[PDB]
Amino acid sequence: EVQLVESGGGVVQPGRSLRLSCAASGFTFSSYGMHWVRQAPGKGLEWVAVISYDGSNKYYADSVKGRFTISRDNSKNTLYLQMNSLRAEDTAVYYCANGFGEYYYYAMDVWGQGTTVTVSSASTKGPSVFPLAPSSKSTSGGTAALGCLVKDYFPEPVTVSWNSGALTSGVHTFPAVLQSSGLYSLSSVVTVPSSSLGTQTYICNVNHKPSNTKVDKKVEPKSC
Amino acid sequence: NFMLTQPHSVSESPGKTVTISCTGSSGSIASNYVQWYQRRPGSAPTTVIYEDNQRPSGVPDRFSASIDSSSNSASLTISGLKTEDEADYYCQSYDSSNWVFGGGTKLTVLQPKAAPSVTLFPPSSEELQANKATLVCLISDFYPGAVTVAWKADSSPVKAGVETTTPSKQSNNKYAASSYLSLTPEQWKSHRSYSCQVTHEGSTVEKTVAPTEC
Amino acid sequence: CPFGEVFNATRFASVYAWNRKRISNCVADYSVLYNSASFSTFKCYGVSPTKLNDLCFTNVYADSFVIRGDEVRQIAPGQTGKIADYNYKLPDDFTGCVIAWNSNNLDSKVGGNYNYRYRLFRKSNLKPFERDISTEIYQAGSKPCNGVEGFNCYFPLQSYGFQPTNGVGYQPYRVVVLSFELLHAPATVCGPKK
Repeated sequence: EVQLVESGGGVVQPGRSLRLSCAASGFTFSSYGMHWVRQAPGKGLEWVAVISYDGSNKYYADSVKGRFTISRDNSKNTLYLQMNSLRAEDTAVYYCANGFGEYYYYAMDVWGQGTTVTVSSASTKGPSVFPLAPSSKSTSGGTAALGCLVKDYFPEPVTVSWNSGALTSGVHTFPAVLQSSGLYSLSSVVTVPSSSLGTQTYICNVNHKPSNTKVDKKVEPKSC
Repeated sequence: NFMLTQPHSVSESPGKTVTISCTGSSGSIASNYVQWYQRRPGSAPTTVIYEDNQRPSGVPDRFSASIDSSSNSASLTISGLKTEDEADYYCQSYDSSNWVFGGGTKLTVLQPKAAPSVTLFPPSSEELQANKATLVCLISDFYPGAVTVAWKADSSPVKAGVETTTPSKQSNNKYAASSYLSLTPEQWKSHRSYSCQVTHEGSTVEKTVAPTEC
Repeated sequence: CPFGEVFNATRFASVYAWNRKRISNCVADYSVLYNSASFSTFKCYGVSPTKLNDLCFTNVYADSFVIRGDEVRQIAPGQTGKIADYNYKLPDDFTGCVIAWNSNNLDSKVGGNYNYRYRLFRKSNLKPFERDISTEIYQAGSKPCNGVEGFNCYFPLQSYGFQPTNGVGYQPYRVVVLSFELLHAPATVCGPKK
């Protein structure tokens, strides 16, 4: 019934703007209102702007107004949302939604596939692998925690495994965070008895074949 | 300023009464409408309830909600939970010139639910020269596999919280997630230690750890 | 479509003297209800606001008055109290919408307004479609009163204080109520219907 297709640019380098459009097809755009809302990763829906049927009402948040602008064009039967003065906190996924019913804008009805807009830079280099020293100190606890970690890697993912008969290793994904000291980190857990008190030494085998850049270092005991 | 506080999760025995609540304060919640939405994982949001009393076409008859004037809050109830009904639900409300979306109460229709465990070791001096700090709190084999970690260090929150996306590991179909952060050394040195509090279910037996540092 | 003329009235009457401006024989565009960003409350009882335009009313009404801010939530069917009985009683089958918006920065005075008065107490609920302009002297006891305060003689007229030191519940608010009736008569007012 309701089908929306969005076209435009994706990843954009800082310094230039991006043309974003939410074309309307299969429904009478000129009879229904349109809106643009932001869904930051992890967090819930956050209002940014609202445009009335005639466009005379444009409301924006107080702390971000002046730079962020909303727009629409009934004559062209298309949607435009011009973004001005994009910053490092503006990186998120965007969607275009039409209001529930006619002349009602207090609710959302239909969400398209959306478009991805990012304002950042890609370094895609530097393993910076530092060995994680084992530390158990089993005073009737029998707990051993160690793993292999890589920082600031791109592109994802990284193949890390125990490369033995057991295939139930507790691998983890990477946190792609771009705000508030977000540093990538990978970790894994292996269930072994208290035989890692310096008896068996584990070396994390990581070979970045596409880049031919590898970081390998010895494992040193704890200091206490 | 219009912040909201809701319980992380709610679960009751089968055959009991279950409802989804988004309780607001600092103003009547029945003054304006509340819109119910369903957000399936990987699917575009779709309205299932609007204006608290009407259902769109094709919505199952088991979906209903109303307003209880005794407490002045919006409650959404679904009878006869089924596998096909599993999704994410949030409340909705607009205040003057801006729209505020609540945290929402998660409804899931699922097996076992063993309590998780915490393993942590903060003498990781090897990574001290790379970044500030990183606490390790590995959680696995927990149902549901969607747990978020809330910490209030003494009386002030910590802004270093890091969350994974609890991905499903290969064909095991289980979940694996953890919460790391850059912690100030003053926090765990002035006090005796630092703990990792995990919110899984209503059954918490001890939640106590006995570390023996060098 | 002179709804804005009612909206921008310079002066407002007292709570006891709510004025009814009859609306009939005029095509209702209903464009004023869209800009709800400036309206504090927007709710309807006994009628679906979505189907307001698709259905035609034989006659329609609009009522405007000014009350305090905290009384918005008490305008609801099935509610009792002094405000719900001696001021305005809402029938359970009321069909209409209640709209109000902030007017404190325009309808509040530094020294306090002394223009909106009413009757604090009465023996029973007001009969339907009655204009409560009566200023009868309240006499709880059996001792007769000569119009002057004294032994069991309490003056029923009290004045409100609008001061900056007052709380949020003392703010003045603009209230406009719309009621649409469908009697045993053919419809006379229809929406634009696109």
